[PDB]
Amino acid sequence: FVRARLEEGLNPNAILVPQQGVTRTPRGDATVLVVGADDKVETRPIVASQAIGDKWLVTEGLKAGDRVVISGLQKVRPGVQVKAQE
Amino acid sequence: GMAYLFVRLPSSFLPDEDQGVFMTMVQLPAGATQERTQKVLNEVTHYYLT
Repeated sequence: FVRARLEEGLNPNAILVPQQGVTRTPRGDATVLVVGADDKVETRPIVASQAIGDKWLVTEGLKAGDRVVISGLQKVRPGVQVKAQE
Repeated sequence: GMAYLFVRLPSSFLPDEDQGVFMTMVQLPAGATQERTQKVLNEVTHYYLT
């Protein structure tokens, strides 16, 4: 029985966070490190949606234009100032 | 004053020697794959090589 990829809902708007930048907290809770204009890292809890590609679709908690703080998990403890790179 | 310097004197284990080599350790964040780490190395390497 051949592999059948069957097209589906084709989500109109998907929050796709590189599964790099996706760090759950608390237990099983996606914590995105996206740093706002203050450039003081603030990890904003969310729930990554089903895993896809290398990234997480996340149904909630994040918005468009959010700069994901993805790497730098050492130089960034929460609240610290940060200079973005994308 | 003999007793004066004996105490002011910071003590060590042993003199460290430059041995012709050393090591640099690489740890990434959690859940991170080797490719991530790997890129770090050529960065590491490229520092050394260059």
